[PDB]
Amino acid sequence: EFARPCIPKSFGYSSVVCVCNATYCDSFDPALGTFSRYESTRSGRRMELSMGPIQANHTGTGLLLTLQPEQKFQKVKGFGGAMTDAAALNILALSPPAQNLLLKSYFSEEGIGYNIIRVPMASCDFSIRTYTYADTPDDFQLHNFSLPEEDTKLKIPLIHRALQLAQRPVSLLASPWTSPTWLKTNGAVNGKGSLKGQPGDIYHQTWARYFVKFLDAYAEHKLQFWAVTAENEPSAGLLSGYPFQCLGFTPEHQRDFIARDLGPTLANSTHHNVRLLMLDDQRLLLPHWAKVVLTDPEAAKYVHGIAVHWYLDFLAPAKATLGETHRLFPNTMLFASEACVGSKFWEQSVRLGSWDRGMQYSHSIITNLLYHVVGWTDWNLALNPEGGPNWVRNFVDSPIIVDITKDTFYKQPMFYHLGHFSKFIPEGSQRVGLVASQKNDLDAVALMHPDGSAVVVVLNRSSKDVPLTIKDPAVGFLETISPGYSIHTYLWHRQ
Ligand SMILES: *[C@@H]1O[C@H](CO)[C@@H](O[C@@H]2O[C@H](CO)[C@@H](O[C@@H]3O[C@H](CO)[C@@H](O)[C@H](O)[C@@H]3O)[C@H](O)[C@H]2NC(C)=O)[C@H](O[C@@H]2O[C@@H](C)[C@@H](O)[C@@H](O)[C@@H]2O)[C@H]1NC(C)=O
Ligand SMILES: CCCCN1C[C@H](O)[C@@H](O)[C@H](O)[C@H]1CO
Repeated sequence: EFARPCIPKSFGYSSVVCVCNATYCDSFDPALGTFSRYESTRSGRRMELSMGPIQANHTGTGLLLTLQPEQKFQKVKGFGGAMTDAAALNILALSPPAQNLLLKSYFSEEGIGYNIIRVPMASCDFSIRTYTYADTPDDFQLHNFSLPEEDTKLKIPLIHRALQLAQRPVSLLASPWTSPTWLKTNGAVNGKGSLKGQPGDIYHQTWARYFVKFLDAYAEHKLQFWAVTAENEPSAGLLSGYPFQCLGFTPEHQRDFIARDLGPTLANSTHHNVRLLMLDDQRLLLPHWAKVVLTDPEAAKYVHGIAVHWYLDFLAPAKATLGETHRLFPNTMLFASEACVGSKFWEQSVRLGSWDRGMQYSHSIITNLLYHVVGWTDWNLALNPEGGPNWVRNFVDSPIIVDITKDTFYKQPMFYHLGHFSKFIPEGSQRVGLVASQKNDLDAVALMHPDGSAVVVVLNRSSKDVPLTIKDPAVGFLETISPGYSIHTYLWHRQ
């Protein structure tokens, strides 16, 4: 519609947030052989558009990044975030006009064109109430399964509004944290405990049927799922005292649950097209978890992909984990399903305007893309200034922070860093080769849109400006510069 600049505000951190309210939010409005550049900087530029010429020749010894359009890697599924109870409550705390600008920021082409929404199956830490959908004890046939108001009045109507705003088809992803407690060895939503008994038994068939019941219930409200994960962070339920909703699975337990219960139960339902993602956990668990599950032909036939979380990335070099998994199982897509900053005990939950947190998002996304990952999903879409609500006070940060007392929301550097990918990398884009002429400190990734046009994202996490050239053998050269602490997305038609 109308380009509207960022209203910047400092809270004493490395960069600014962009301030939006009931009546204002920043928003957005290429001939060959010109390119488009979108730039965001620590100094305060927010996805600003500029253009350049593509030259026929280049001479120099500076950094050159050469597109290898014939070297084809993964297709992109997409980008988005999570509609938790906390996110829904924060969004709905705004006046309806401000709610609409927040939703448009994320889901509109006038915003950043999210096409993924992760939906918890009942309560997680980012809930104010602890509940499942089948809390009546020993209800093995699930006669009393139902969605409560957290879904029917809060999450579902918000998801519908997001879908209405989006011009791209939106894919929903569901993940459970805990089963009903009466299905669990420890009889509690949290702590160390798994499903009682063994895969193939009444407890496991009931838990498998719960997934179908969830999907049935959402489909009654006219929402269809792209995928479900087999459990959020199954490793969590293996840990003594784990503080909030979880459900423990070893990789063998998960393998046999998928083979015997979950896979066949979904396959025999009207939801047989919904994809099943395994793991949904820290990538250090790869490739071991992939080997355990995927080398059993009975489990493998049901698994579409492997979902990863980013929290222990420091213990898990991408080559040894993502790269090795891809090498062994290249037909089982890798998908980043949850990330947030501010979650470590020593970290401040919310740092309004943190450029570092921004760069953390984009560095992870680029690294993921360079190691075959097909999409990347943020955690809570919005939180309050404390990084909540959260029933166990496990507060964290969010690209959007809602200030209820001011009917205001703040878009953080994380929002724009994610936007440098989500806005410009449609579903069906394919990552292609990009080689550097010399060692450098930049993170860079090249992809091709479904129509054959090019997209390159370049992140400079250093304080030093790096002039550089991008070579496309089809079109020519783009002479540019990557300022210290910047992120650029470059777009051009190749035909
Ligand atoms: C919602 O957010 C928008 C953008 O921040 C607010 O509109 C803007 O309000 C500013 C007032 O703080 C306007 O600026 C002033 O300009 C004069 C010169 O013409 C200066 O002398 C002065 O120092 C200010 O800088 C600003 O122009 C305005 N609009 C835009 C599009 O930038 C909005 O504030 C509300 O609306 C405006 C138009 C005024 O009526 C304000 O009094 C009013 O608070 C924010 N909404 C709310 C309710 O906070
Ligand atoms: C190892 C750190 C995991 C971080 N958590 C993952 C879990 O899925 C979410 O429910 C949490 O909110 C998140 C942050 O503590």
